[PDB]
Amino acid sequence: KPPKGMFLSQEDVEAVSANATAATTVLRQLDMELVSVKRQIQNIKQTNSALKEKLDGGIEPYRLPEVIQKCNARWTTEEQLLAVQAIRKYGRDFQAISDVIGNKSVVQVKNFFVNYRRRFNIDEVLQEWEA
Amino acid sequence: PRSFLVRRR
Amino acid sequence: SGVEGAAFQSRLPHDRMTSQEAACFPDIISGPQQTQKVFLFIRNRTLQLWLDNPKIQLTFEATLQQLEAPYNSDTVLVHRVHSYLERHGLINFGIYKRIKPLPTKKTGKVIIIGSGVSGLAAARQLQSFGMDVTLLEARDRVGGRVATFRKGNYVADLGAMVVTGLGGNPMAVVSKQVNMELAKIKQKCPLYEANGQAVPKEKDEMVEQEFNRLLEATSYLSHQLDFNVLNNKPVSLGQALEVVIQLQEKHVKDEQIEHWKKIVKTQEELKELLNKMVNLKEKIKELHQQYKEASEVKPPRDITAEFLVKSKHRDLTALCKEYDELAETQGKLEEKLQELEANPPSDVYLSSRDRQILDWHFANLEFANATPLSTLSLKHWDQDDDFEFTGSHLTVRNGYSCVPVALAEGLDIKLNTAVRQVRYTASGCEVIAVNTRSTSQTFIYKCDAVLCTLPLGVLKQQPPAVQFVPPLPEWKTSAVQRMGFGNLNKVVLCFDRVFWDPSVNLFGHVGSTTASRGELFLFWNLYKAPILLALVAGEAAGIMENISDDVIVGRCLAILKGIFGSSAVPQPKETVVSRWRADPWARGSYSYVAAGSSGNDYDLMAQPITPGPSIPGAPQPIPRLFFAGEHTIRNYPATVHGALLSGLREAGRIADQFLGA
Ligand SMILES: Cc1cc2nc3c(=O)[nH]c(=O)nc-3n(C[C@H](O)[C@H](O)[C@H](O)COP(=O)(O)OP(=O)(O)OC[C@H]3O[C@@H](n4cnc5c(N)ncnc54)[C@H](O)[C@@H]3O)c2cc1C
Repeated sequence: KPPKGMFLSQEDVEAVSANATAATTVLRQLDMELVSVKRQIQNIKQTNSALKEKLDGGIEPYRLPEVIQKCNARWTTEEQLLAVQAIRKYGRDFQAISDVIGNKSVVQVKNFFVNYRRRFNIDEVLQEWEA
Repeated sequence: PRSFLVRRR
Repeated sequence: SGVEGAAFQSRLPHDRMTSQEAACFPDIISGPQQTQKVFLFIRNRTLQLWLDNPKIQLTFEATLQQLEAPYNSDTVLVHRVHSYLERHGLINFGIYKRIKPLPTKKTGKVIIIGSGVSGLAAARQLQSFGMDVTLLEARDRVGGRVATFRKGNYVADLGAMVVTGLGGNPMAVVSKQVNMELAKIKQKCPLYEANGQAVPKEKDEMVEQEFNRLLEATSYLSHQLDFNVLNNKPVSLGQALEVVIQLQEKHVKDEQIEHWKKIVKTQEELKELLNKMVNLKEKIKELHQQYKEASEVKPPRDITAEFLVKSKHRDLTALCKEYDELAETQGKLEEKLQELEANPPSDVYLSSRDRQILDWHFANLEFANATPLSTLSLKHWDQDDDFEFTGSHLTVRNGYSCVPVALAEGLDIKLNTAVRQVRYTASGCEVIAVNTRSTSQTFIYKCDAVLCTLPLGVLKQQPPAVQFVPPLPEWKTSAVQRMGFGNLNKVVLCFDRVFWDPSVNLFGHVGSTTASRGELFLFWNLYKAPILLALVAGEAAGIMENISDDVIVGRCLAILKGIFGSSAVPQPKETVVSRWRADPWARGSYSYVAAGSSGNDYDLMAQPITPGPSIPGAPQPIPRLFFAGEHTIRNYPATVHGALLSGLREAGRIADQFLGA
């Protein structure tokens, strides 16, 4: 039952009493430890200040305008060819392939993978992507 | 002893 | 209740028989519960009667009259109870108009060394029992460590000053018997730092709360963690306080470290994120140029050239999504990092001013125990706490000397008579004293018993001021060596006008350093006349005794001038400075529980000495040498009530021996 806010452990008491100068020793070990952490803060916050300087402007110049094309159910020969190339570059990732074409849902792409597998040798295309 | 302490609380 | 309150005022439990009672009434306490309640009521009632009017002797007859059945049924029981109470000084103690005058025929002869309160209390009881009593006193006055300064209307106690509550205090009885002007002390005590500026209220409360927390901590350190020995030596209260303070200073540092240690962790997360964001900005920059070059190729174009524009477009929006998610994560880490810089933990445990104000609270504790905290036993310094009286602390306006002088009336007191040697044998004792004025005028007093009320300081004196023949046994001398005898001095400042606040009874002064924390740390105003009383406590007491009264009065005026201003503080009319450690009839102020001592040593001091037989193979002699005084009473040490009670105790022990129980 120690007093609230007073800190007194068997371990801490023994460590202060162990020697005649162990008390003064323990307090400087922490004082030195504190200086070594404060200098490491000043180092990393100056390193972090340099990285912030390099990001000045963000990615606003390299930002591309948003395009929202109305998803269509019919596949043009153009769209079919974009897909086969997207399959070759991105493999089995269906979301990337949908983004490339621009007007085909992930389900339609998933359907396409089965429908045209025979005619567009999709199995061969996947093997080439894996290599 | 303790009893003689001033401002006892 | 009235009967229950009488037991409380007599420091007895109202509903239970004590150890003392068990010894004198073994038949009753070993017997049925009903007889015990009858006994307890008779005792409680007899006490009530005495307490309701302690100015006149309460006889056995008077007691029996005012009792009622079935309690007044048994007359021998009522007589045994009244007799016990009278013998042990619980009734008919102090100054009472005697009903039946004392018999001219006296039984037994007792010499009492010292005319202090312990001596005077015992002497009255013994004379009251019809023994021949003579007190030997080295001083030209009675009262001993109760000393009152007097010049005109100026009146100030250099010794005992305070009645530490009337609730259970036998001085309550003495105050109804003697005209003492008991005036309550007002607890309000403002501090004033080295400069003369009152400690700000908010801060004063903070340091006081920390002092009490620090004490509470030393108790925890003692009783719970069993931190009571260190390198064979017993642990001082001062050592424990040092250890507790150091652990509080450690925690403050430990706390800072953990706070700065979680800032670097946040900065090292930010560093690892910013690096990821810089590398991603480069990949975005490169991939934008690639998209531009692909889009530069104007339509119409084959599907591979179209795919290159589309694939790079989707690849660039993907990387621009990541960077925006990383820019989100960056923003919340920068907020967390600003919150840690906003709420730093405590800088220091206590400032230089805080440590000075805390040193005043330690000075107060060094005053109370009349010794440096480095001497006090951690475990046992407060061993008498359970027996402390209830009610407001009081002062004597008349001066405390009014009490012993009252007790001294009708007693054979030889003043200017310094005991040099105490001889005790199977046949009796002889005490060898001298005249203090002409030290060659030698006196021999023959007695059946000697009562020693010599202060612990005098008993400690090496080489001895008083020789015991034969020498006191090792168990007595070891107790004397072990036990602490402290020091505490008073500076009396008499003025023509009050420049202080009359509503405030006492005000502190904070010392510059730790070393000087006791030096004039507190001022008392408790009298009608314009008198201020400055206390010299702790390590300061011993050192300030080797300094002239002028210099001491100087340092007092300086400190007072700083608080009330140079114009308001005149030169004092009369100045007095106590030097109790140098006083050869005291050799200090009062007992303290020294490191390596305990309450058990106070009991050893009270134990009487039995001499060996004169002729070998002769029966075990009776005890001849008895001891009283504040150092002999374990439950009320270092007090006037303690002295008083120790006297009453020894009177009963001596009467029981030489007149029979
Ligand atoms: C500064 C100070 C403040 C105090 N304040 C308080 C207080 O506020 N409240 C409180 O309750 N108590 C207080 N006390 C304690 C109180 O004064 C004592 O506890 C009490 O007076 C002790 O009485 P005593 O009979 O045991 O010893 P003493 O009063 O010392 O009596 C012993 C007697 O022996 C005499 N003597 C010594 N050597 C010889 C010798 N060789 N031959 C013959 N006679 C000798 C002495 O002169 C003295 O008269 C204070 C003490 C001091 C010093």
